Amino acid sequence: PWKQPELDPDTPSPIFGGSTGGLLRKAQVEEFYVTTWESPKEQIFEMPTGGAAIMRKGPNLLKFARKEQCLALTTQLRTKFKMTPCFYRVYADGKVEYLHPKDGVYPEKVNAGRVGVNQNMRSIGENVDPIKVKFTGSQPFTI
Amino acid sequence: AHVVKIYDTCIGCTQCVRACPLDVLEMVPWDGCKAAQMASSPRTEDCVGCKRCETACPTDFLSVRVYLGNESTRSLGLAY
Amino acid sequence: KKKEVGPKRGSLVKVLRPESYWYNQVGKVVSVDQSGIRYPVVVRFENQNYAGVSTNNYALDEVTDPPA
Amino acid sequence: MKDFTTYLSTAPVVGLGWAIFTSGLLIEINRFFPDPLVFSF
Amino acid sequence: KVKIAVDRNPVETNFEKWAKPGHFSRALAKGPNTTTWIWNLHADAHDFDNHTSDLEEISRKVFSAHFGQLGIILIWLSGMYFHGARFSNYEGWLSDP
Amino acid sequence: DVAGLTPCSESKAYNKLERKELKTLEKRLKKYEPGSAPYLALQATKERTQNRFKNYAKAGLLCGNDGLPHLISDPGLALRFNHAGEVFIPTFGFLYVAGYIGHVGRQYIIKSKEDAKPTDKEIILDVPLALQLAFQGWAWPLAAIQELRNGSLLEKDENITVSPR
Ligand code: CLA
Ligand code: CLA
Ligand code: CLA
Ligand code: CLA
Ligand code: CLA
Repeated sequence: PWKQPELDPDTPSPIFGGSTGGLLRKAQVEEFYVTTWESPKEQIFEMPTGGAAIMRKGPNLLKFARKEQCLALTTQLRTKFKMTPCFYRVYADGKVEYLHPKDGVYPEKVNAGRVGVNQNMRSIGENVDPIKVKFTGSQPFTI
Repeated sequence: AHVVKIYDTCIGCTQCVRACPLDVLEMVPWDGCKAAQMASSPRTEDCVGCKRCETACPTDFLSVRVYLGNESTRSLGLAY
Repeated sequence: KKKEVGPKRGSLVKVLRPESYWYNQVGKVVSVDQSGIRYPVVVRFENQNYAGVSTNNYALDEVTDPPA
Repeated sequence: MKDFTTYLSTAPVVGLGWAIFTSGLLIEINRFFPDPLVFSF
Repeated sequence: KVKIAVDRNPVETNFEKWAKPGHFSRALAKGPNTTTWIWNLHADAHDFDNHTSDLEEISRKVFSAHFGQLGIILIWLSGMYFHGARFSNYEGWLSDP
Repeated sequence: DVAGLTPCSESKAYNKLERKELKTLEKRLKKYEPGSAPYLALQATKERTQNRFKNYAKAGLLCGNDGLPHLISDPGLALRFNHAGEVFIPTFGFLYVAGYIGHVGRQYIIKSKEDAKPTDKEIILDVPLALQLAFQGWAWPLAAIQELRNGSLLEKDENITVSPR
């Protein structure tokens, strides 16, 4: 966005008991994802890693082992309460990377700031045959 | 990681991004369509290959294409 | 611009795009974009594809009059 | 009546009617011509 | 507190919906365009939770479907008793079972 | 006497099979009183078996080493040895009926594709039109070859959907 928010580990977690689909050994060895949002009131939601939790009125922080769980929680909060959350990725060494709102306006919008990458300027079906690209390491769709 | 390729037949309907369960696609400004939008894949290393973007594509054939290969921890959808 | 960039609106056209589902099929012109986009001709078909859609965008060179 | 007639005009109803007609024709042919194998008169 | 709550004549007994096969759902209300539609017509036929979001109409449909299944079961039982009455040797079996 | 097959009338194993079937039918028949419905049913079955065994004979049928009749297949060989009605004429009749069905279906498809929403006519049949085409298909081969002659039977490949190469 205008200024990228920084992850605060001291923000309170939502009211929830024990978890079984939560963090495995990958969290302490590889990266794990952390979703934060700002609940205006006390309400009950459903986590993608198990049953139901209650989010606190204020900042809420949750931890997941997969980015798909973070985006599932993000779209559940956006469709149900229009929450606009955001999740970071934390590596084993503590590096924090901002993932979902890269320009802060969500990928449904445009913002006229992003650069289109991995785009082919030809129509699909105009790609060359696999015989044309052989023993070269380049796929017909990568050119 | 998998390869996500987007062609000029896209109409900028933003349906592939909404159907994406891992935030791989994005919309960038463009001039080749009426909606002045074009799909991009700046986070293709997080794609698993679920082909949900291809299901939401309204154009004939596919304006977005997912090619599998070179599976990683993120591409295999592993929580461990 | 003089006349129009594409065919007459509402006229039947034949799709020459080989990768399209409606190759060698007849559709109806809904609208042709005058801005100058890559695929301005909007064609609607009576028979839907496997995705369930019935409208598509095509360029000028992949649409012709249906043979009789 | 015309709603009922269009209901009978649906594909499963006319299929059932055709199946009943064909089965009855073949069964009455086989009953009145017991065990036909060789086309002779 | 517990009492009979009944609405009088909510659905008209007409054959206008028998002509159109796909009528319970909005997806099949537009008519067929592919053959899978036919299968869909025979798949979501009794999925009353998908046709409407109102629990009262679903409960009424469940009640009437249960009545229809009971009528089917009673027809089958009457057919069993009729087959025992005419095309059977039950009286002969009673002498030496 | 073609293909090393004896005729059913002059065969030996054919008579053995006939006597065996009559013997088991009589063994089943002897367990009932003559004035009973199962007796009448078994007598009718025995009469039908005798009539079938008689009608399979005196018709050119051939059987080899087992009494079970064999069907001569090659036309010409079947034509010159009184076996045309075994398979040569039944396939002619089947071709007539199959062409009837195909021509009636083709006529219904063509006449139903003219109006708006042809899928509704496909899934809700026009019964008077179907019955009219049902009684108008008695001359299906003449009509089929004439549409072949005028080219309306075939569609040009430019108008037919073609899979990409
Ligand atoms: C009572 C329960 C019941 C049952 C068992 C069926 C069974 C069937 N219906 Mg359905 N149907 C029902 C209630 C039921 N229906 C109701 C309540 C409605 C709303 C009015 C419909 C409306 C409906 C439509 C609109 C259509 C069916 C069709 C079909 C068939 C599925 C497609 C098929 O066979 O492959 C495809 C089969 C073929 C391409 C073969 C075509 C030629 C066959 C040999 C002629 C049909 C003869 C038939 C099989 C025998 C009589 C039916 C049998 C149940 C006694 C199948 C025979 C479809 C159909 O007619 O297919 C036969 C179809 O289009 N049904
Ligand atoms: C696909 C393989 C096949 C073939 C070639 C046959 C062929 C035959 N089987 Mg077999 N059968 C089959 C599969 C097959 N069957 C299967 C799958 C089963 C298990 C269900 C059976 C079970 C079976 C039994 C149990 C018996 C046979 C019998 C027969 C004979 C029937 C002949 C007949 O009815 O007279 C000829 C009939 C006709 C020509 C019908 C007339 C139709 C034409 C179009 C005229 C239409 C009528 C009318 C004039 C139209 C105008 C009026 C209309 C507008 C209303 C024939 C040899 C019977 C037999 O005799 O064996 C030797 C027998 O006992 N089969
Ligand atoms: C108390 C009994 C009962 C009741 C009221 C229901 C009610 C329902 N079930 Mg359930 N179900 C039941 C028992 C029951 N089911 C049992 C015992 C099983 C285990 C097999 C299932 C498995 C089951 C599944 C897996 C699904 C349902 C679904 C459904 C819904 C729609 C069903 C439908 O439209 O079918 C329409 C009717 C048909 C499709 C016809 C079925 C015919 C079968 C497949 C073949 C017939 C076999 C026959 C005996 C042999 C024929 C031979 C041939 C030669 C004629 C509805 C809520 C579906 C749903 O969407 O739920 C929300 C769903 O996905 N049910
Ligand atoms: C009891 C008798 C019996 C039964 C039940 C069947 C059943 C069947 N036959 Mg068979 N057949 C039989 C006897 C029988 N046959 C006999 C005695 C012969 C002569 C030896 C044949 C010769 C025959 C052929 C040559 C073909 C069949 C086909 C078929 C199947 C589909 C028919 C169809 O599409 O609907 C009715 C037909 C239509 C809806 C479309 C019309 C298409 C027909 C076949 C064309 C007829 C006109 C054509 C120009 C004549 C030249 C034929 C060409 C092969 C040279 C069906 C399973 C067909 C099949 O299995 O295809 C996969 C097929 O091609 N049959
Ligand atoms: C009457 C319509 C009709 C006609 C003219 C044809 C004609 C043809 N079909 Mg098709 N077919 C049909 C219906 C029809 N089919 C249906 C309903 C099905 C779904 C079961 C198929 C499935 C089918 C397959 C899977 C294949 C063909 C093939 C063929 C070709 C071989 C000839 C043949 O008999 O195949 C045999 C055809 C069958 C066995 C299908 C019979 C299906 C039912 C029994 C007939 C339906 C009759 C219809 C209800 C009549 C409507 C009349 C109207 C007044 C209501 C030929 C171009 C073959 C091909 O490509 O050859 C080049 C092939 O592989 N067909």
